[PDB]
Amino acid sequence: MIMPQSRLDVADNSGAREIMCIRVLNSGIGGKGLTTGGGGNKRYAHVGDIIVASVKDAAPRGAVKAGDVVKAVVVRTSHAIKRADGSTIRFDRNAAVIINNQGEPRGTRVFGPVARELRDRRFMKIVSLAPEVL
Amino acid sequence: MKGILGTKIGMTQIWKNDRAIPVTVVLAGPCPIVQRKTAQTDGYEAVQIGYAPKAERKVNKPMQGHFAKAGVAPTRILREFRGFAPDGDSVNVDIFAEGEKIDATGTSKGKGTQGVMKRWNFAGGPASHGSKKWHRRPGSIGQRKTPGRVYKGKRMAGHMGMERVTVQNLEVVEIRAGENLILVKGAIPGANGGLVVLRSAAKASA
Amino acid sequence: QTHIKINRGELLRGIEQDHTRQLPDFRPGDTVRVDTKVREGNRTRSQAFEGVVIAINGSGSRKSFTVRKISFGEGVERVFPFASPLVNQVTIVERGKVRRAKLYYLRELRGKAARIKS
Amino acid sequence: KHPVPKKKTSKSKRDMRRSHHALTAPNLTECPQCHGKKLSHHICPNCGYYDGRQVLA
Amino acid sequence: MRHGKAGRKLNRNSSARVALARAQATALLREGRIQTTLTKAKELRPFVEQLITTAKGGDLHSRRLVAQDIHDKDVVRKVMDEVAPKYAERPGGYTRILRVGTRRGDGVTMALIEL
RNA sequence: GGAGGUUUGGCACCUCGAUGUCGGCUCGUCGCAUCCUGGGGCUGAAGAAGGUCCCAAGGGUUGGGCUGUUCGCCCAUUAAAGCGGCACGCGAGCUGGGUUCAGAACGUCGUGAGACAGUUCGGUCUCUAUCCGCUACGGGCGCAGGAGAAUUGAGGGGAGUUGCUCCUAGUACGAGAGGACCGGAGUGAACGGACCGCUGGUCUCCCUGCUGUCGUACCAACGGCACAUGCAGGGUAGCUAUGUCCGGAACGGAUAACCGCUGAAAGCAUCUAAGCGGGAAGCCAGCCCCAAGAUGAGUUCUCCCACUGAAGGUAAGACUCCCGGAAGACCACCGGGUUAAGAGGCCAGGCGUGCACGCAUAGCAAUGUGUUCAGCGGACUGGUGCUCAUCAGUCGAGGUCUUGACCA
RNA sequence: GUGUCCGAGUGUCAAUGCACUAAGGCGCGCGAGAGAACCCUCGUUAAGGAACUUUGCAAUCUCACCCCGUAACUUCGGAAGA
RNA sequence: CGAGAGCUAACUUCCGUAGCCGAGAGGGAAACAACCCAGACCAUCAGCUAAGGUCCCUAAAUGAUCGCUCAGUGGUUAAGGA
Ligand SMILES: CC[C@H]1OC(=O)/C=C/[C@H](C)[C@@H](O[C@@H]2O[C@H](C)C[C@H](N(C)C)[C@H]2O)[C@@H](C)C[C@@H](C)C(=O)/C=C/C=C/[C@@H]1CO[C@@H]1O[C@H](C)[C@@H](O)[C@@H](OC)[C@H]1OC
Ligand SMILES: [Mg+2]
Ligand SMILES: [Mg+2]
Ligand SMILES: [Mg+2]
Ligand SMILES: [Mg+2]
Ligand SMILES: [Mg+2]
Ligand SMILES: [Mg+2]
Ligand SMILES: [Mg+2]
Ligand SMILES: [Mg+2]
Ligand SMILES: [Mg+2]
Ligand SMILES: [Mg+2]
Ligand SMILES: [Mg+2]
Ligand SMILES: [Mg+2]
Ligand SMILES: [Mg+2]
Ligand SMILES: [Mg+2]
Ligand SMILES: [Mg+2]
Ligand SMILES: [Mg+2]
Ligand SMILES: [Mg+2]
Ligand SMILES: [Mg+2]
Ligand SMILES: [Mg+2]
Ligand SMILES: [Mg+2]
Ligand SMILES: [Mg+2]
Ligand SMILES: [Mg+2]
Ligand SMILES: [Mg+2]
Ligand SMILES: [Mg+2]
Ligand SMILES: [Mg+2]
Ligand SMILES: [Mg+2]
Ligand SMILES: [Mg+2]
Ligand SMILES: [Mg+2]
Ligand SMILES: [Mg+2]
Ligand SMILES: [Mg+2]
Ligand SMILES: [Mg+2]
Ligand SMILES: [Mg+2]
Ligand SMILES: [Mg+2]
Ligand SMILES: [Mg+2]
Ligand SMILES: [Mg+2]
Ligand SMILES: [Mg+2]
Ligand SMILES: [Mg+2]
Ligand SMILES: [Mg+2]
Ligand SMILES: [Mg+2]
Ligand SMILES: [Mg+2]
Ligand SMILES: [Mg+2]
Ligand SMILES: [Mg+2]
Ligand SMILES: [Mg+2]
Ligand SMILES: [Mg+2]
Ligand SMILES: [Mg+2]
Ligand SMILES: [Mg+2]
Ligand SMILES: [Mg+2]
Ligand SMILES: [Mg+2]
Ligand SMILES: [Mg+2]
Ligand SMILES: [Mg+2]
Ligand SMILES: [Mg+2]
Ligand SMILES: [Mg+2]
Ligand SMILES: [Mg+2]
Ligand SMILES: [Mg+2]
Ligand SMILES: [Mg+2]
Ligand SMILES: [Mg+2]
Ligand SMILES: [Mg+2]
Ligand SMILES: [Mg+2]
Ligand SMILES: [Mg+2]
Ligand SMILES: [Mg+2]
Ligand SMILES: [Mg+2]
Ligand SMILES: [Mg+2]
Ligand SMILES: [Mg+2]
Ligand SMILES: [Mg+2]
Ligand SMILES: [Mg+2]
Ligand SMILES: [Mg+2]
Ligand SMILES: [Mg+2]
Ligand SMILES: [Mg+2]
Ligand SMILES: [Mg+2]
Ligand SMILES: [Mg+2]
Ligand SMILES: [Mg+2]
Ligand SMILES: [Mg+2]
Ligand SMILES: [Mg+2]
Ligand SMILES: [Mg+2]
Ligand SMILES: [Mg+2]
Ligand SMILES: [Mg+2]
Ligand SMILES: [Mg+2]
Ligand SMILES: [Mg+2]
Ligand SMILES: [Mg+2]
Repeated sequence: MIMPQSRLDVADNSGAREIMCIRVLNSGIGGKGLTTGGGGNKRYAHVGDIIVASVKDAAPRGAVKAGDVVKAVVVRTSHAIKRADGSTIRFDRNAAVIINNQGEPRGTRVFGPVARELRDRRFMKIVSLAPEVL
Repeated sequence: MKGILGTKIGMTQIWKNDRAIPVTVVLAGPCPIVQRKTAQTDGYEAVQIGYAPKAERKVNKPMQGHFAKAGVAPTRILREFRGFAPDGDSVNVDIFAEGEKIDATGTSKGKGTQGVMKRWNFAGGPASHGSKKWHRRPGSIGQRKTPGRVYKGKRMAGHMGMERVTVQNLEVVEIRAGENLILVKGAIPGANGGLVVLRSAAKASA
Repeated sequence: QTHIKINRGELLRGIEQDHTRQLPDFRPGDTVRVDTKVREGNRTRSQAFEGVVIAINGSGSRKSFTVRKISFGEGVERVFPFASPLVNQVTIVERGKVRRAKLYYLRELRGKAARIKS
Repeated sequence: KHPVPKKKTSKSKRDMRRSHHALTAPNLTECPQCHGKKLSHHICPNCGYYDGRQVLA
Repeated sequence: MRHGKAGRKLNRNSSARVALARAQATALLREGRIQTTLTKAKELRPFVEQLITTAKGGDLHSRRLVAQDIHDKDVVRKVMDEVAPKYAERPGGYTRILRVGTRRGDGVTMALIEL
């Protein structure tokens, strides 16, 4: 569960380290890139939901510097996620990974395992770069 | 229309194919056909049938004679199903087939006298930023002088519980025929072991 | 509330037992679940969780165990029902000495020296 | 704050309020093994028998 | 609500609930009968029956399991060597209540508890 | 030219033996001059996105930074971030930031005491609800006999939102880029009900570990106090969300703007003047819940009958009391009450804890191993007559009359 | 509220502190049930972490002793338990 | 009714004038100090009338005759249109 003010850790090498969320969305991956809408009142990003955020600390030398507005997608809840079989997964630390408005990541490689729900939301590009799913 | 009575037993895990699902086990045991109400002799069409036999020593005489018209053992519960005209006795197998939607009606669990934050999802009010309605309290209750009224219908502390509740489009997961059990997808209301009734969907949506 | 004379317990257990499988007795040492996952489109795939077993919960169909790994730097944990069809097989790797049934302290430790005894 | 009642309450409405304070006479019943009366599911105060003699006195 | 919980506070805290149970145990074991309020007697019966069945094991473990609740040694010997072997034949149900009726001061309905 | 009364006002009518005032918070409900959604007309409407007007109030209308703010600005989203009323709704509901009591300081005015609706720090918001009104829960009585149980629904409520994607179909349209109506399939969001199998919360003495100090003679082993659990570590049943399942709907009817059929008054034309058909998230019905104190008191099935002198023993049948209950403040409801598994206990199983005491051994010892998947035990599932539901008591029908029909 | 004097022990760097307790003294002159809403003093809390709000107000968090290490600035003492 | 002041606003304010109210009961105007009728000495289970009325509430013609409006106009305005 992501909410505004919840800092998350970037899952890529785009060159920010920490991004405080500022909105949950409700759009997926469409054929015109990312979708719009879904209703604008949802209040919890779970794994595989897009979420605007302000970058808080970044790396010196970086595509993304500090303070910039960026749409991340989330790959690592501390909260549990539960499959259609009854598995549960949880990760010690929350983590997200920045993107551009087509769903393509903005870093070279994703860093640490991503949830498999990303595969359910046709986020193919992110999950290609990821050392493990689950 | 078609329906039967039974008792909620408990909840469980289940695997249809590989998808784990929560089912609820009702026991819909055989029901005698006590009284066949027809509009030509009762003004409306219905059937009344029984569940959970009662020891004949515990019956009143009038109820022994009510059942005794029908050749039926005393049963602690009788109920009526509108538009329903079976034959013999209402076994649960014959009434249901696996996967069909069935409304599930039972009596909600009585939680007694409940506040507004619990009963109506009220907001609460700060738990530290000054008050002494720290939680719980409904706040204001009306306008002012014009309508001096507080609206009829107004939501308030009260008996949150014990309501009859219907729950729509539950899915028959499985039918054990010779046990008179019946699995239903997801939850039904009640304390365990309360009466409940299973019926055809009130709205057969496409 | 109807008042049948009924064993609620054996009634449940009779339908909860078709859906109960048993596997290798343990609790708290390290383990490898060889699971299927098929979310890969239509084709099927294996995948391997190996971590400490930190808890045992449930019975019959509802029984489920909790295993904890560190994969690529980040800690991971997971709850498998013993009954789950997407859990093909489970093998131990080594028995652990442990004074206690839960091992939630492993969450706070996350070092090499925060191991399980042999 | 400080609610108070408005108009003094009348004799009649007061009595309708007290309409429920009627006391309920105990269902007394005489001891089979003695003279006197005894409360049901208790020992006879006078004799002390609940079936033999149960209390001392 | 208590839609399944079990017990009673007796208008007191945890340690008080506890000493009261332990000490009325000690008394009705010391003395075979006592008279006390009807509530508190219904309270006492399952406690003290559990305890006599603890003492029905014979063993040093059973006597130490009783010694923890009954810290006057002489009652521990009574319940252990005198009373539990007596109830040897009894499948549970080592106590009864009859109700003596109502007290004057507070208008409580007191009762007797014996074995 | 009108309308509405939400603004700044005017006026001074009730209120100075008191009508608490701005903002927030909490609850809401209403209007419609309609922010979204639905149905339309015209369009400088190809398509798509629009403009603007008409009908439409069922529901819905986001979260943050700035300031006491309302407002406004901005962030980032949205189907949309509607406008007002209800003492600028709501302090016997809450705050107390603003402003408006005493302190003090600054600027400005005054020779001075002092001052400005200029500023700045600070500054007591009163346990007990009679009535009406509102949510719950009983008692009495009524319903032309006395009773157990099932019911019809007069008539009352709740619910009512929508986005996105896909198919149709890259078709109609379009030079092209773009790109549909209608119909069909799916998937979320927020909200609601229920539920506790799952994921977790908590479970104040169910199990364990820890310290100090007392105490059980001492050692061992335990208890007490360290909170009203000493602290920590887990935690079953219950209760619960962030957790699960369900929902909004379709079909129907009459309708608003609108669109038409037949068609005159005027041998044309015209949806109307007689007549008829089509048309909305709205009205009625349809879904779920209440309900015959619907004194208009309803129906059906069954039982006891016709007793003795308004009364009294009584039948059918309730209650009192006892024991309890996923029922509850009390009441009430549900179960059992000896032709009895109602609860307790006891036994077996479940689940929680995690290897008890003691003894053996290892080792200077701290401690380690075995016996020991041990020991212990709240609420869980069943059995079992070991304990309590003993004895009893109390109440409870003889059914008015008139008219009409059917029977000897 | 009320001036002066004496005020033991165990442990804890120390102490008249804190916890348990000797002596001594007392359970505070309505009780008993029950385990609704609400209210007061409290314990734990998923995920998030100040989003709350006039203001982080309140409640956390920090906690004693020992060793190491500590800035801008300075009136050379200090800031410093940084 | 006649003026001023006001916006040819006000249950506004200030004068002239008549009447009512103050000090006034009774019938009408659903209700209503001011409007319309009518100034209560007392008593009656008597009669004619005023204003206002005559379908039922609710006393009294579902009165009569020539029309007018098919809008519930009646039972809330205007410029303007038909
Ligand atoms: C009840 C709590 C206090 O409440 C108060 O202080 C409450 C006072 C109320 C609110 C006041 O009334 C208000 O006055 C406004 C100017 C107008 C307002 N409305 C109506 C427009 C009106 O409500 C006060 C002045 C009214 C009366 C009741 C009064 O003078 C009260 C005096 C005493 C009141 C109370 C006295 O409190 C005192 O405070 C000390 C700190 C206490 O230790 C104790 O002193 C012995 C206590 O008693 C004097
Ligand atoms: Mg910038
Ligand atoms: Mg709150
Ligand atoms: Mg008020
Ligand atoms: Mg009004
Ligand atoms: Mg009124
Ligand atoms: Mg924990
Ligand atoms: Mg007050
Ligand atoms: Mg008390
Ligand atoms: Mg035992
Ligand atoms: Mg007054
Ligand atoms: Mg007043
Ligand atoms: Mg309109
Ligand atoms: Mg539109
Ligand atoms: Mg278009
Ligand atoms: Mg609205
Ligand atoms: Mg409003
Ligand atoms: Mg105003
Ligand atoms: Mg106001
Ligand atoms: Mg203030
Ligand atoms: Mg000067
Ligand atoms: Mg300030
Ligand atoms: Mg108070
Ligand atoms: Mg008080
Ligand atoms: Mg009648
Ligand atoms: Mg109806
Ligand atoms: Mg009514
Ligand atoms: Mg469509
Ligand atoms: Mg709910
Ligand atoms: Mg649990
Ligand atoms: Mg010792
Ligand atoms: Mg010990
Ligand atoms: Mg002590
Ligand atoms: Mg002490
Ligand atoms: Mg604990
Ligand atoms: Mg329709
Ligand atoms: Mg028409
Ligand atoms: Mg039609
Ligand atoms: Mg709809
Ligand atoms: Mg009689
Ligand atoms: Mg009862
Ligand atoms: Mg009974
Ligand atoms: Mg007996
Ligand atoms: Mg039983
Ligand atoms: Mg040992
Ligand atoms: Mg317990
Ligand atoms: Mg049992
Ligand atoms: Mg038997
Ligand atoms: Mg000294
Ligand atoms: Mg000392
Ligand atoms: Mg010392
Ligand atoms: Mg001290
Ligand atoms: Mg003294
Ligand atoms: Mg005392
Ligand atoms: Mg507290
Ligand atoms: Mg928390
Ligand atoms: Mg943090
Ligand atoms: Mg805020
Ligand atoms: Mg602050
Ligand atoms: Mg301040
Ligand atoms: Mg503070
Ligand atoms: Mg320097
Ligand atoms: Mg220095
Ligand atoms: Mg320091
Ligand atoms: Mg003028
Ligand atoms: Mg005037
Ligand atoms: Mg004047
Ligand atoms: Mg005068
Ligand atoms: Mg006069
Ligand atoms: Mg007059
Ligand atoms: Mg009038
Ligand atoms: Mg009149
Ligand atoms: Mg007057
Ligand atoms: Mg007058
Ligand atoms: Mg007037
Ligand atoms: Mg006139
Ligand atoms: Mg006349
Ligand atoms: Mg006349
Ligand atoms: Mg008349
Ligand atoms: Mg005109």
